Amino acid sequence: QYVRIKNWGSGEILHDTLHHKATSDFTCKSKSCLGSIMNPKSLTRGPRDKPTPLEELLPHAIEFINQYYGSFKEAKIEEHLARLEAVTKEIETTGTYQLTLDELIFATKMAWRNAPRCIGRIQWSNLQVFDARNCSTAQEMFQHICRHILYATNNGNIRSAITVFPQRSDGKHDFRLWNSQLIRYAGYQMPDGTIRGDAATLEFTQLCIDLGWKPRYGRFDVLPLVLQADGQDPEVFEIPPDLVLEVTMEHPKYEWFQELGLKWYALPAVANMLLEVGGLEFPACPFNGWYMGTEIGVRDFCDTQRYNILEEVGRRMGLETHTLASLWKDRAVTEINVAVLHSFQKQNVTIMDHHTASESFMKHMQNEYRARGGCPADWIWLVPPVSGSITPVFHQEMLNYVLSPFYYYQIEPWKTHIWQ
Amino acid sequence: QYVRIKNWGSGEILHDTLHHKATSDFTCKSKSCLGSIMNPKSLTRGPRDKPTPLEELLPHAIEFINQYYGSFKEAKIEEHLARLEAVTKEIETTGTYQLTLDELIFATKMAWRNAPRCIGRIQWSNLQVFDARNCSTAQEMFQHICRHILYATNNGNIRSAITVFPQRSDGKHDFRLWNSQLIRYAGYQMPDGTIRGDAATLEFTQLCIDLGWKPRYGRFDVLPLVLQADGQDPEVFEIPPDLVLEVTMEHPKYEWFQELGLKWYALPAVANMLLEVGGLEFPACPFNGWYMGTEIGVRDFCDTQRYNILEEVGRRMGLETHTLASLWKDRAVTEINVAVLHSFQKQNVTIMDHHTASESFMKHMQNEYRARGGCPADWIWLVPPVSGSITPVFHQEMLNYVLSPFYYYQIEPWKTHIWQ
Ligand code: HEM
Ligand code: HEM
Ligand SMILES: C[C@H](O)[C@H](O)[C@H]1CNC2=NC(N)=NC(=O)C2=N1
Ligand SMILES: C[C@H](O)[C@H](O)[C@H]1CNC2=NC(N)=NC(=O)C2=N1
Ligand SMILES: N=C(NO)NCCC[C@H](N)C(=O)O
Ligand SMILES: N=C(NO)NCCC[C@H](N)C(=O)O
Ligand SMILES: [Zn+2]
Repeated sequence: QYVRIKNWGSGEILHDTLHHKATSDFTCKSKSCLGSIMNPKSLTRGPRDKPTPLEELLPHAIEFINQYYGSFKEAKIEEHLARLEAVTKEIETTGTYQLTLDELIFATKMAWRNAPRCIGRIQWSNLQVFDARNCSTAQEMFQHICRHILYATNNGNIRSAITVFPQRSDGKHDFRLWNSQLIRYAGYQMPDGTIRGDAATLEFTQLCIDLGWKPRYGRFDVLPLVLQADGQDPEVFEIPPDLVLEVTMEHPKYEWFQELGLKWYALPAVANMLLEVGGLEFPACPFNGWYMGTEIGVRDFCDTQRYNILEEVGRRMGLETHTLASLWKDRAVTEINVAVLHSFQKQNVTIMDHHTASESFMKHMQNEYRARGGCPADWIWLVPPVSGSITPVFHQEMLNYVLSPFYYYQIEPWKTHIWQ
Repeated sequence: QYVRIKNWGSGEILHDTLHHKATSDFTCKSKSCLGSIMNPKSLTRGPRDKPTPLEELLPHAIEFINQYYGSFKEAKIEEHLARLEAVTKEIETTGTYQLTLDELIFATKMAWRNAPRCIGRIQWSNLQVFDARNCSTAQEMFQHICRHILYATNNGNIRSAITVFPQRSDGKHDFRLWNSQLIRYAGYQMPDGTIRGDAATLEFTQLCIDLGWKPRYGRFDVLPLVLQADGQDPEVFEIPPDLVLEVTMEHPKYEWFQELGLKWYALPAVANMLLEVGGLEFPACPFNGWYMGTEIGVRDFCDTQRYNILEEVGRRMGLETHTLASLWKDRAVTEINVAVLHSFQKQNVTIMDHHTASESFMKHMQNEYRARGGCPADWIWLVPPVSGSITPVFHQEMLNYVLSPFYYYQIEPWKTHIWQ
């Protein structure tokens, strides 16, 4: 009937009905839970060689139209009926169909609403949609991407936005951004055995090199857009520095902090995901909301596989660096987080601390259960990388499932690409 | 064939073969992940009215004996064969069977090894086993429990231990400890609308009252053992104060910290779980290892549903208590954690910080994959309530599954008890 969910903090109880509408199989099995897996197939939508089977497309298309029309307060029945007819007619005449701008907007918001790994979902109804469904060249993609970066940025006062490129036709003409995110730093395997910049973008930095990119050998070298249009070989495009807004890090107390020469871009823009809606798939639809301090302060700066600044941030604080039990890492990371927050707040760049975000998400959950009887949620991703139980989301039991529309991962393009 | 697992910190990859031996269905479904659920049925072993069906018992029994005998370096084949025969003969003659002390020891260690929610598992081969399988009265249980508390405590130098009471016969003669843990503080719904002590033990404190316990109305009132033997009504037994070792909290800097009048018992002893092994079940088998600072500092002291000391610990630190973004909670909790650590370390009471534990568990995982091709792990429980990504376990993908022997939860006794 429904799954009983409890919040161990408030004692409140919710009943999940929404999970019943879940698509197909998920990450876990009958005798195992694999909720810990980063990139499971259930969260991935791969390549294709042929168009989508009509028998599969049609039902999916009708389901979406019924969802879309059952959305407004006083349902426009005559239009609802008319759209169902027009979409079917389009499918049997063209082998596919086009969404109305309105439906796209609904789709991108609902897919965001359906992102189980996003804590910012209370903002789901505030999203700018850029319709680049008529794009055809790499140069045009690059232009659309620039307009996105410029709009989203809004000179620090971040605005959530997404740009949709042409939907996958037969799978051999896919528009793809080879970048992880719109703005990302390079990583170099320097001569002295070390690694400069962002070690996460190592393999991709080389790819950019092999494609003729000019390695600036540094720590914060904004990588170039690697765009593939209409299935052609990817073209390298350098991002105009004027567009890339960064925030130099400075502690409100430790004046020695800026001597680290640390900064980070103000724009969190996922670039390699796929939007699935009503049987259609858009393999190129970069999007962004705003940052949560912990992503930068904790993950980007402190991960062993990323910048790895903990060792020296502890030293410069005078902490017992060679004694784990002293909890130095705990003291450092906290200061790096207030620095990140402080910095953004000083330079007027929108940001959100993990505590405030968790509280708003909790309110979002409540609004959601009351509204549609559920909220797909991935606890492992929703709970901040620090201050776990200090956060309200930690004490909230949740169900994780894939609905539709949805935002899927994709197989890295260089692994499946055709080199002509 | 096997599930591929990766550690995003080191880049290392492991192959899980162990999950194939998993018992039955787990928490999650085919289209949903419920790994976030605290007390799912898959982790619970309920009551019974009749003995265990022979057809079920026998295979389980044989599987365990084969596991046990396939354990020593140079297998004692003749004895292996002989035990298989003797156990079958015992099952068909008595309707059940008894484990040898050796098998019990192996069973309790393996079950611990199989606890997916325990980060301390590198210590799995160091465990004292108290055989109280011949116990028959509530008074005898109480005595055994006292000997356990005394041994485990060892005057601060904690030793892992478990005491096994009589196995479930027909299910109407169960030995059960109604307490959550051996040592636990009372919670009172005081006159002025507040709540004193440990709010988690509220409903149970009243139960103790209804049974004639003398409410001492305080904050750290060690609750009484509520023991049910041979299926009879539970008898109240007050724990001898001399046995209950506590640690008064004091910060190595903030001398005003002890003015809070804070302390906590040094003995983490789970009292209400059930041991399942070779088809048998022991519904009474309290156990303990040692504490991880975060359990006390973060959960016990800082949870909204527990002590809830954050508000004033922040105040006394001078932090911006009415501004979430200031990250005060982060600064406070860290100090409470070093206090807890410091205190235990000063009073010579064994304890472990979350960073050191995570590193040892990681080593345990490695030893385990190489040894038996896997390690059941619940990421959601294994990752500390603070410092998530600062910890190595956060970056380690893991599989969660139920093996055998195992430690199961049970339905709270007062909900199913027969009152004669
Ligand atoms: C309004 C501000 C928003 C905030 C603060 C926010 C915050 C976050 C955070 C903390 C994550 C985790 C990132 C990581 O750990 O790598 C995340 C993930 C995600 N967010 Fe949001 N988000 C916001 C807006 C959006 C928007 C506009 C969309 C899409 C329309 C979105 C889609 C997603 C998706 C699909 C993921 C998963 C990414 C992945 O799996 O790698 N978010 N978001
Ligand atoms: C040697 C020191 C040990 C340490 C530091 C350790 C630590 C921990 C921690 C942090 C938890 C989580 C507790 C909570 O969040 O409520 C836990 C859970 C658990 N541990 Fe260990 N442990 C140790 C020894 C043992 C032993 C001796 C056993 C059993 C023989 C054991 C069995 C378990 C089980 C089954 C759980 C799950 C409890 C539950 O689900 O509520 N541990 N342990
Ligand atoms: C192994 C484990 O799945 C990864 O380390 C996780 C855990 N949870 C996470 N949560 C979030 N928000 N981002 C992550 O990258 C992330 N990675
Ligand atoms: C809702 C969620 O399952 C609970 O808040 C969790 C999460 N992880 C946890 N981890 C540990 N170690 N102990 C817990 O009680 C705990 N509870
Ligand atoms: N807040 C968002 N989206 O709105 N984050 C998207 C992923 C960004 C990534 N975690 C980073 O730190 O770069
Ligand atoms: N470390 C252990 N076991 O060895 N903990 C068991 C649970 C104790 C519980 N988390 C508490 O803080 O009281
Ligand atoms: Zn699962």
